[PDB]
Amino acid sequence: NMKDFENQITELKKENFNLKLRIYFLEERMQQE
Amino acid sequence: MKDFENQITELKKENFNLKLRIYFLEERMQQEFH
Amino acid sequence: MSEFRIHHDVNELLSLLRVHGGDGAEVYIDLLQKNRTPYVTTTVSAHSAKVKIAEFSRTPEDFLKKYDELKSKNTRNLDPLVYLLSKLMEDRETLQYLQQNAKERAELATWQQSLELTRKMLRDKQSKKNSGQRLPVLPAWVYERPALLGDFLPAVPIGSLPLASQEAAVVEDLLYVLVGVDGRYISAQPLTGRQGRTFLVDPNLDLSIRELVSRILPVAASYSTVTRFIEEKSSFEYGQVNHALAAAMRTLVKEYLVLVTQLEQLQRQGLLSLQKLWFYIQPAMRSLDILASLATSVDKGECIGGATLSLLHDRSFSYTGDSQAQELCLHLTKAASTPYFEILEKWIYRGIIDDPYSEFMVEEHELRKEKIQEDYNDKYWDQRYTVVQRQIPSFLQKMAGKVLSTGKYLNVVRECGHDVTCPVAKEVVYTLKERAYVEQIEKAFSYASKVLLDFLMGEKELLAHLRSIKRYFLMDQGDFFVHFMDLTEEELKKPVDDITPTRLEALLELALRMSTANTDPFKDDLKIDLMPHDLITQLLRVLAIEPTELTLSGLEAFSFDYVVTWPLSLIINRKALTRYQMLFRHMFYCKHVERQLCSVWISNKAAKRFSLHSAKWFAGAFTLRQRMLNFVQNIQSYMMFEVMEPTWHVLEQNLRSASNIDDVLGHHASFLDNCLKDCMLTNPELLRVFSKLMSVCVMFTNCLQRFTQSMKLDSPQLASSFEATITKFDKNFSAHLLDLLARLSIYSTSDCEHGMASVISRLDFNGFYTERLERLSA
Amino acid sequence: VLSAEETELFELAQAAGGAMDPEVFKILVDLLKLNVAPLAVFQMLKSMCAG
Amino acid sequence: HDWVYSGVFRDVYGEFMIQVNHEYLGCRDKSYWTHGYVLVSKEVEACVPVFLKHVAHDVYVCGKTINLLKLCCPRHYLCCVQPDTDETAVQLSELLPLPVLMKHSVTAPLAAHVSLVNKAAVDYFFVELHLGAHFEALRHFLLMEDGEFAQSLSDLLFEKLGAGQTPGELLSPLVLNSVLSKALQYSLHGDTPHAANLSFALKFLPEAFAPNAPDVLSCLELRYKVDWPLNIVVTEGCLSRYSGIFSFLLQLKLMMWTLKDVCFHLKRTQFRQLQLFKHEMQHFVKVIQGYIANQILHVTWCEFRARLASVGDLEEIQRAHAEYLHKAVFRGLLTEKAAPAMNIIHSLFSLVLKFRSQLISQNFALMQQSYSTFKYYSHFLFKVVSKLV
Repeated sequence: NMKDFENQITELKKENFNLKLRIYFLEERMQQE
Repeated sequence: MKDFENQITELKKENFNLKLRIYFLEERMQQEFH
Repeated sequence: MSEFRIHHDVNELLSLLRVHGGDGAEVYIDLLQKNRTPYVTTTVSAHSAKVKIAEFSRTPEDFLKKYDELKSKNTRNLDPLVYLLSKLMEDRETLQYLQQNAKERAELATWQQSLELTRKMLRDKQSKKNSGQRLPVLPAWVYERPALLGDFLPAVPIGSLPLASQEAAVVEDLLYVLVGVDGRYISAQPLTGRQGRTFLVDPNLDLSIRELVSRILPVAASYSTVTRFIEEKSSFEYGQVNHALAAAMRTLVKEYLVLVTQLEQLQRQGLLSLQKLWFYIQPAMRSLDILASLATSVDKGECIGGATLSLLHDRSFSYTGDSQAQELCLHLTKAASTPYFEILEKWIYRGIIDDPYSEFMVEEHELRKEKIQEDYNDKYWDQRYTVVQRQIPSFLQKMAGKVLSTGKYLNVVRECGHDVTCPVAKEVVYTLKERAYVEQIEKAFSYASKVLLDFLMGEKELLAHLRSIKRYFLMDQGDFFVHFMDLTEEELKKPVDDITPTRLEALLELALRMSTANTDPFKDDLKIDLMPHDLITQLLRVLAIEPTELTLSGLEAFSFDYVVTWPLSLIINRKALTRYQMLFRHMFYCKHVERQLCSVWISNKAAKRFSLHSAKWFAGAFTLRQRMLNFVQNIQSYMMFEVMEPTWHVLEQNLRSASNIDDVLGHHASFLDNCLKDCMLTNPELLRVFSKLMSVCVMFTNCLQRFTQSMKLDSPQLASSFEATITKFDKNFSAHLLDLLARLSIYSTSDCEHGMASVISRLDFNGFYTERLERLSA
Repeated sequence: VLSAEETELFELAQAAGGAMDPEVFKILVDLLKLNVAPLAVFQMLKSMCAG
Repeated sequence: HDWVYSGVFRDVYGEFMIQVNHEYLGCRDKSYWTHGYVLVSKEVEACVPVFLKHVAHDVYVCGKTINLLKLCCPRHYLCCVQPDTDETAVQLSELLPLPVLMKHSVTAPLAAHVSLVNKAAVDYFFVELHLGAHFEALRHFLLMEDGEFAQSLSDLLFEKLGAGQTPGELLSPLVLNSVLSKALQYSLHGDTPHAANLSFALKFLPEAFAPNAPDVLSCLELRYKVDWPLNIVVTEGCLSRYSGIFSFLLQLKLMMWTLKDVCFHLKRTQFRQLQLFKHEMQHFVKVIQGYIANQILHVTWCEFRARLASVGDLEEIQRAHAEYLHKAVFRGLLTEKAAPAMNIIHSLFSLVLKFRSQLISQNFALMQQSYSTFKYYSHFLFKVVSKLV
């Protein structure tokens, strides 16, 4: 149905954001070091 | 329903790109920190 | 690998296969995470998988031999990998995609010597892992004396001596060889590396006599291997539990030697033939063959530590077919794990794992609780108590997490001043079932983790710290916040270098002393903090994750700071600290904006005492100030009662439902995640819109203050015009508010999120802006 | 990229047949050691690569 | 003590009728009870001696049942050198033949142990696994056990979706979830966890909401939740029957709420006998629903599901549960050959919905036609029932 897809979108927004944030934190650590 | 499925696929692609960059950054960290 | 290692590896494999569509790289990541056996233990069709692999293997015999060598080396996930490989070779599309992608990526781009080397490597590993911990050094003469080796030493012309006399000479020879002394006719000779002593028999003997002698001799060669193996494995660097295994092997060798002495006495009595001797030896011969097989399985890859304990459990399971083998496996597992399992019980019961052999399941690494307090990562949580899934037994593999958790909990209680030693800890001995050891470890964890939680709550006063944080960072004590605002009104508003941080600290201290926050026992623990960047700029940068041109002021940088002391420093991190500091800075900015609006309206009251017909320009300014103040007050009330308050209530309730460190962390994280989700801290455009609205309000207040100052003396862009500039600032602030409302409505429509609907209702209570929002939606 | 164990896993896969790129082989080894089903890993990899 | 008295199906050494399944055992279903002890030896001859025939094929199926029961009970006595011419055992299996004494002592004890293992597994699954709690809460919410919820719906809640707010609006997630929570709260019977767990599933998205034919509101489908691995005996038939029962209840509730809205619109301020026609139409539906479960069938259905779990294998327990569910559905005469009866009922319900709209407005002709068609279709259905049973 659509409820599973809506929950997937809500989780996936945070999933893409978290992957990007982890990449950004790794980039900041790499630039510092 | 289908629009939400397409959004799930797009978010899967977004996580794919971000986490592939994350794996590349882990490779860079293994090359630099060690 | 990393915390996002699943997604990282999934996307790396998707790019390696050059397949970002189809199912998707995140689809593969989700397939792996959702469809995932908790461990590589499920059984597979060994014969069927071997045939399937052999259909496309470069050498099926090589595949089988690789599996055997991997078993010797204690390689993990080999049979499951074989099943997956057979399935993938059946999957020609997946195999073809992987092969083409790999092509594209490539185009783009003696026994004594071995024993000495093994002892040296074990010593090297023990030195690298011991941090200078000294280990016993045996006199090298023991390993350097081949005459001291216990294996088989590693004749009359048989055509001339009588068959009976030749048989008697060979019997003495075999008694010597099986007792470690090369016989006259048959002598077991040196083994090249890990092997048994090779028996070479005189070729002129009687056919059947020599055949039966060799048939008995299989046990002799196996025992020559076992004695050499026991001497080699007796090195201390191989492991203390390895030392226990070597001692058990030596005791078994001693029992076999007693049997061989009985055999020599019977040879003195003359009560056998070669075949009868082999028949009598058959039981001990089978035991020695099994022991040699087990020793090969262990030492071929040097299974030591919990890898050797998992091998022992697997051996007990493989010996379940033969009851004597299963019972001996359980008993010897108990005997061997007594050192290792006692260390594991010490690790789980006392929070300290001691193994100079480095055979402890729960490990410890250098960590700083002060760093845990100041940095987002928990150094004490991760490095100071690590979990190594290489010294965890197979019977303890599932409970490795719980055992290491009990050890870390005991260590945390010790850092909390409670000497960690589990009173329900049990001596751990490996048997066919570690289920009882699992239950004991669970009780030890429920003791140690409870002790750490109790120390953090009572001894460390985590609840008191939470109350102080609510009073300072969230401004739960309004008197202290008002006093700080009053004292730092002219100090924080000064620039970064124009506002003395010492003056800021003094004003905050005066606010705490002269406010109701002095009632808090930890009210003095709060201090003034300066952000490295603007709060809105930081919010935008964090959302966009993957100061000469921006005005800097002490009011912008003003915030609360808190220091964490272990084990509370091991609990409080800098990610939550950064979120709380951002919230505090935002709250201070909102309070300053509300105070400015109230001050603007108060000076706007001069028209009430003045003639009402000489305030035409100020009427619009006063109306705009009142409207902005009312909208800000309604928004602030709604936000305070719905966003931050739900986070605090969730924190309190879930920590009340938290029993362990993990439960408390989950409670606090749920509260923090609810706060972050409800605060709309993901849109830099929203942060910019809020900053624009606050700037419009500030410009209107500045214009009104300039007009009031000019009127009192008579008795930039905002100050240039009285009412036209006020109208433009009101229009800009209303546009920013409408954009924020539209973004909130979109979020409510997409994410069931009622916060935007509540905000719209709060701003459109009287319908002054309800119609405007509805019209702007279209 | 591929560590000693990851390269060993890739060499084992090639000995059983098939070329696993050092990144792909390391990822497959990680997925197997990630407490996951090797058959599920194969299914996900097929859905990604073949699709 | 390893594979019967330890009920294991982990055989890769070609010596059992049981082959361990990496997926059937984990996904405890009919697939679990089928191939958890996959046919490593499809004939259990290669699995054991001829003296184990009492539970040989039983052992082959028992490995699979143990895999199905693994997610709740995998380990138990149920689930996962010869001498000289010593005449004792020689005569024991010779004077009385080997299989004779073997079946007398071992295979008889083997059958007793297998029966005890099956009974213990069934009792563990049926005692407090919340699987039957799933069915109870489905009958409480998917079938509205509390009359307060239905009354509140037909009085105030059945306003928007009863006629259809919009194809997109009536399918709003947050509004629908709030409505479900409010319907559960209005009744102190829809508070069951599976009452709120009644979820949304669909086959066709909303398309139209014209209140002329009986299409008032039939989009939402109630789907309660059960425990795992209670789905070992899960076949598609029982779930499909439950979903169909929920859909039929939803359609009947839509008709009743249309009638209630008609009455409310009439009372808010050429229409005679409308209430009489509504009662005449509703009498047979109420009779059928009571026959399905009112006070006696309300316990008979429970007793049938009380015997739903009495098998030594998950497939047979599934068959018993599905038979009880099918008998409950057949109580309402839900035969698939009754598609023409469905068409006749659809015409009657379209007329009923149109008459409800007309009565809400202020039809008299619709009511008279409803009474006449009620009599005529009653005669036709009596003839059909006489011809069928």
